[PDB]
Amino acid sequence: LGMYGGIAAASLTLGIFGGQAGITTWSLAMAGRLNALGVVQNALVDDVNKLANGFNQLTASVGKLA
Amino acid sequence: NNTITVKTTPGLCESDELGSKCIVAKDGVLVSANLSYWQWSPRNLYKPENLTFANVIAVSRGANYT
Amino acid sequence: NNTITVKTTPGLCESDELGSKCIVAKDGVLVSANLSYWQWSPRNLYKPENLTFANVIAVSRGANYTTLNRTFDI
Ligand SMILES: *[C@@H]1O[C@H](CO)[C@@H](O[C@@H]2O[C@H](CO)[C@@H](O[C@@H]3O[C@H](CO)[C@@H](O)[C@H](O)[C@@H]3O)[C@H](O)[C@H]2NC(C)=O)[C@H](O)[C@H]1NC(C)=O
Ligand SMILES: *[C@@H]1O[C@H](CO)[C@@H](O[C@@H]2O[C@H](CO)[C@@H](O[C@@H]3O[C@H](CO)[C@@H](O)[C@H](O)[C@@H]3O)[C@H](O)[C@H]2NC(C)=O)[C@H](O)[C@H]1NC(C)=O
Ligand SMILES: *[C@@H]1O[C@H](CO)[C@@H](O[C@@H]2O[C@H](CO)[C@@H](O)[C@H](O)[C@H]2NC(C)=O)[C@H](O)[C@H]1NC(C)=O
Ligand SMILES: *[C@@H]1O[C@H](CO)[C@@H](O[C@@H]2O[C@H](CO)[C@@H](O)[C@H](O)[C@H]2NC(C)=O)[C@H](O)[C@H]1NC(C)=O
Ligand SMILES: *[C@@H]1O[C@H](CO)[C@@H](O[C@@H]2O[C@H](CO)[C@@H](O)[C@H](O)[C@H]2NC(C)=O)[C@H](O)[C@H]1NC(C)=O
Ligand SMILES: *[C@@H]1O[C@H](CO)[C@@H](O)[C@H](O)[C@H]1NC(C)=O
Ligand SMILES: *[C@@H]1O[C@H](CO)[C@@H](O)[C@H](O)[C@H]1NC(C)=O
Ligand SMILES: *[C@@H]1O[C@H](CO)[C@@H](O)[C@H](O)[C@H]1NC(C)=O
Ligand SMILES: *[C@@H]1O[C@H](CO)[C@@H](O)[C@H](O)[C@H]1NC(C)=O
Repeated sequence: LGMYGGIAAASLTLGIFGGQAGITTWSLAMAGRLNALGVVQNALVDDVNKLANGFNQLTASVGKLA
Repeated sequence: NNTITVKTTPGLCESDELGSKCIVAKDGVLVSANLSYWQWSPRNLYKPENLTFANVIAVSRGANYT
Repeated sequence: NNTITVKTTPGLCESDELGSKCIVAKDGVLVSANLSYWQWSPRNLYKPENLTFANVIAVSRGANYTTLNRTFDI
C-alpha cells in the first residue's frame, strides 16, 4: 500500500489544516502554524517561502541517505 | 541557531503610584536590547518593533512591573 | 454527525482607520451563514445567536479583521 492513497488512505491535511476545513492553501496554513509557534506574528511571503525552501531541500535529501 | 541576550519585563507602568496606567505585551514579549526604550517581539524569535496601540494591552499594575 | 459551512473571521471592526472600535467573540466564534450580518456560536457546534454585550470583547485592531463600515449596535 501507499500511505496516502487507496481504500484505507491517510489524510495529508488533517494535522496542519485541522478538523474544520476551509484554509485554502499550504502557504496560509503554514503562516498560521508559524504564528501559533510564536516565531512570526503575521507571516509575509518571504517568511513562508523561506520555510518552503527549507522543506524542499530536506525532503530532497532523503534520496541521498546511505 | 543564533541567540541574542536582551532585557525583558512582565509589564510597563507610567508611575510608581498604585492606580497608574500599565501595559503588557499583546501576544508577544516586552524586550529592550540595552536601549533607552522598550519594544515588542514574538515570544520565540527576536524581531523588534516599537510599541503601538493594537500591540499592547492596558491592564492594572501587577507585581514587579518596570 | 452533520456539518454546515459558514463564513468566519478573527474579529470585527467598525472602520478601516487604525484606532477603530473592534470586537472579538467571547468564548466562541464569529460566524455568518451567508447572511448580511454576523453572529456568535460555540467553537465546536453551530448554534447561532445575535451579537450582544456580554457576548463579545472590545479589543484593538488585530491582523485581517473584517471591516463593517457600519458602527455596530450593542
Ligand atoms: C522607534 O522608537 C524610537 C524611540 O522613540 C525611535 O528613535 C527616536 O526617534 C526620535 C524621532 O526621530 C528621535 O528624537 C528626536 O529627533 C528629532 C528630529 O527632529 C531631533 O531634533 C532630536 O535631536 C531627537 O533626536 C530620537 O533621538 C530617537 N532615539 C531615541 C533613543 O529616542 C525610533 O526612530 C523608532 N523606530 C521606528 C519608528 O522605526
Ligand atoms: C438578529 O439580527 C438580525 C439582524 O438585525 C435581525 O434581522 C433584522 O430585524 C430587523 C428588525 O426586525 C429588520 O429591520 C427592519 O424591520 C422593520 C420593522 O419595523 C421594517 O420596517 C424594515 O423593512 C426592516 O426590515 C431586518 O429586516 C432584519 N433582517 C436583516 C437582514 O437585517 C434578526 O431579527 C435578529 N434575530 C433575533 C433578535 O432573534
Ligand atoms: C519543487 O517543485 C518544483 C515544481 O514546480 C520544482 O521546480 C521545477 O523542477 C524541475 C525539475 O528540475 C525543473 O526542470 C524546473 O525548471 C523547475 N521549475 C521551477 C519553476 O522551479 C523544484 O525543482 C522542486 N524542488 C525540489 C527541491 O525538489
Ligand atoms: C546588553 O547587555 C547585556 C549585559 O550587559 C549583555 O550580555 C553580556 O554579554 C557579554 C558578552 O556576550 C557576557 O560576557 C556577559 O556575561 C553578558 N551579561 C549577562 C548578564 O548575560 C549583552 O550582550 C548586551 N548587548 C546587546 C544585546 O547588544
Ligand atoms: C454559503 O456559501 C458557501 C460558499 O458559496 C456554500 O458552500 C458551498 O456549498 C456547495 C454545495 O454544498 C459546494 O459545492 C461548494 O464547494 C461550497 N463552497 C465552498 C467554498 O466550500 C454554503 O453551502 C453556503 N450556504 C449555506 C451555509 O447555507
Ligand atoms: C546558522 O548560524 C551559522 C552561524 O554559526 C550561520 O553560518 C548559518 O548560515 C546559519 N544558518 C542559516 C540557515 O542561515
Ligand atoms: C519585586 O518586588 C518586590 C516587592 O514586591 C521586591 O522586594 C523585589 O526586590 C522585586 N524584584 C526585583 C528583582 O527587584
Ligand atoms: C445523524 O445524522 C443522520 C443523517 O445522516 C440522521 O439520520 C441521524 O438521525 C443523526 N443522529 C441523531 C442522533 O439524530
Ligand atoms: C490579510 O492582510 C494582509 C495585509 O496585512 C493582506 O495582504 C492579505 O491579503 C489579507 N488576507 C486576505 C485573505 O485577504
